[PDB]
Amino acid sequence: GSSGSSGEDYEKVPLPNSVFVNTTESCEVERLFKATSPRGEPQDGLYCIRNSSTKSGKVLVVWDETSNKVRNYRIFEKDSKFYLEGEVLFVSVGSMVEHYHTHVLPSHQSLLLRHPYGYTSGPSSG
Repeated sequence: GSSGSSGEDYEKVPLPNSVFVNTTESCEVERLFKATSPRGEPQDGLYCIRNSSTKSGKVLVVWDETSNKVRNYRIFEKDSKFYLEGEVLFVSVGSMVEHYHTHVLPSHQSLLLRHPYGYTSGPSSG
Protein backbone atom coordinates (compact mmCIF):
# COMPACT_ATOMS: atom_id res chain seq x y z
CA GLY A 1 0.00 0.00 0.00
CA SER A 2 0.88 3.69 -0.17
CA SER A 3 0.60 4.45 3.55
CA GLY A 4 2.48 2.44 6.16
CA SER A 5 3.06 2.46 9.91
CA SER A 6 0.06 0.15 10.27
CA GLY A 7 0.12 -2.72 12.75
CA GLU A 8 0.56 -3.28 16.48
CA ASP A 9 3.23 -5.55 17.97
CA TYR A 10 2.83 -6.41 21.65
CA GLU A 11 4.48 -9.72 22.55
CA LYS A 12 5.80 -10.84 25.93
CA VAL A 13 4.36 -7.64 27.40
CA PRO A 14 3.37 -7.25 31.07
CA LEU A 15 0.32 -5.04 30.55
CA PRO A 16 -1.10 -5.14 27.00
CA ASN A 17 -3.13 -2.15 25.83
CA SER A 18 -5.90 -4.74 25.49
CA VAL A 19 -6.75 -4.59 29.20
CA PHE A 20 -6.73 -0.80 28.87
CA VAL A 21 -10.19 0.12 27.57
CA ASN A 22 -11.44 3.65 26.88
CA THR A 23 -14.79 2.64 28.37
CA THR A 24 -15.79 4.42 31.58
CA GLU A 25 -18.88 2.24 32.01
CA SER A 26 -18.52 -0.85 34.20
CA CYS A 27 -21.68 -2.23 32.60
CA GLU A 28 -20.02 -2.14 29.17
CA VAL A 29 -16.96 -4.02 30.42
CA GLU A 30 -19.24 -6.86 31.52
CA ARG A 31 -20.67 -7.07 28.00
CA LEU A 32 -17.27 -6.92 26.30
CA PHE A 33 -15.82 -9.78 28.34
CA LYS A 34 -18.62 -12.09 27.18
CA ALA A 35 -18.40 -10.51 23.72
CA THR A 36 -14.71 -11.01 22.99
CA SER A 37 -15.42 -14.59 24.07
CA PRO A 38 -16.14 -16.98 21.16
CA ARG A 39 -18.54 -18.79 23.48
CA GLY A 40 -20.38 -15.77 24.86
CA GLU A 41 -18.86 -16.60 28.23
CA PRO A 42 -15.70 -15.17 29.86
CA GLN A 43 -13.19 -17.35 31.70
CA ASP A 44 -12.85 -17.18 35.49
CA GLY A 45 -10.19 -14.62 36.35
CA LEU A 46 -10.83 -12.39 33.35
CA TYR A 47 -9.48 -9.00 34.45
CA CYS A 48 -8.93 -5.63 32.77
CA ILE A 49 -8.29 -1.93 33.33
CA ARG A 50 -10.92 0.68 32.47
CA ASN A 51 -11.22 4.41 33.16
CA SER A 52 -13.26 6.13 35.86
CA SER A 53 -15.33 9.33 36.01
CA THR A 54 -12.28 11.01 37.55
CA LYS A 55 -9.83 12.73 35.20
CA SER A 56 -7.05 10.38 34.10
CA GLY A 57 -8.21 7.69 36.50
CA LYS A 58 -8.27 3.90 36.28
CA VAL A 59 -10.08 1.04 38.02
CA LEU A 60 -9.09 -2.63 37.98
CA VAL A 61 -12.14 -4.70 37.05
CA VAL A 62 -12.05 -8.47 37.47
CA TRP A 63 -14.59 -11.07 36.36
CA ASP A 64 -16.04 -13.12 39.21
CA GLU A 65 -17.00 -16.23 37.24
CA THR A 66 -17.98 -17.72 40.60
CA SER A 67 -20.75 -15.13 40.86
CA ASN A 68 -21.02 -14.42 37.13
CA LYS A 69 -20.43 -10.70 37.67
CA VAL A 70 -17.74 -8.01 37.57
CA ARG A 71 -15.93 -6.31 40.45
CA ASN A 72 -14.35 -2.89 40.94
CA TYR A 73 -10.84 -2.10 42.16
CA ARG A 74 -9.86 1.57 42.09
CA ILE A 75 -6.22 2.06 41.08
CA PHE A 76 -4.85 4.94 43.16
CA GLU A 77 -1.50 6.60 42.45
CA LYS A 78 0.87 7.23 45.36
CA ASP A 79 4.66 7.53 45.49
CA SER A 80 4.52 6.63 41.80
CA LYS A 81 3.19 3.19 42.72
CA PHE A 82 -0.29 1.92 41.82
CA TYR A 83 -2.06 0.80 44.99
CA LEU A 84 -5.54 -0.49 45.86
CA GLU A 85 -5.37 -0.78 49.65
CA GLY A 86 -2.80 1.92 50.31
CA GLU A 87 0.33 1.03 52.27
CA VAL A 88 0.65 -1.69 49.63
CA LEU A 89 1.67 -0.14 46.31
CA PHE A 90 3.41 -1.30 43.13
CA VAL A 91 5.91 0.74 41.11
CA SER A 92 4.08 -0.61 38.07
CA VAL A 93 0.85 -2.49 37.39
CA GLY A 94 2.85 -5.44 36.10
CA SER A 95 4.41 -6.09 39.50
CA MET A 96 1.06 -5.65 41.26
CA VAL A 97 -0.51 -8.30 39.03
CA GLU A 98 2.24 -10.80 39.80
CA HIS A 99 1.75 -10.05 43.50
CA TYR A 100 -1.98 -10.80 43.39
CA HIS A 101 -1.39 -13.95 41.35
CA THR A 102 -0.68 -15.47 44.77
CA HIS A 103 -2.41 -12.91 46.98
CA VAL A 104 -6.13 -12.96 46.18
CA LEU A 105 -7.62 -9.50 45.68
CA PRO A 106 -9.43 -7.70 48.54
CA SER A 107 -13.20 -7.73 48.99
CA HIS A 108 -13.23 -11.41 48.03
CA GLN A 109 -12.20 -14.91 49.11
CA SER A 110 -10.47 -16.62 46.19
CA LEU A 111 -10.44 -14.08 43.36
CA LEU A 112 -7.02 -14.06 41.69
CA LEU A 113 -5.84 -12.81 38.29
CA ARG A 114 -5.63 -15.66 35.79
CA HIS A 115 -6.03 -14.11 32.35
CA PRO A 116 -6.30 -10.43 31.31
CA TYR A 117 -9.03 -8.90 29.15
CA GLY A 118 -8.88 -8.71 25.37
CA TYR A 119 -5.81 -10.93 25.30
CA THR A 120 -6.21 -14.44 23.89
CA SER A 121 -4.58 -17.77 24.75
CA GLY A 122 -3.87 -20.87 22.68
CA PRO A 123 -5.55 -24.25 23.22
CA SER A 124 -2.10 -25.84 23.42
CA SER A 125 -1.54 -24.68 27.00
CA GLY A 126 -4.91 -25.96 28.16
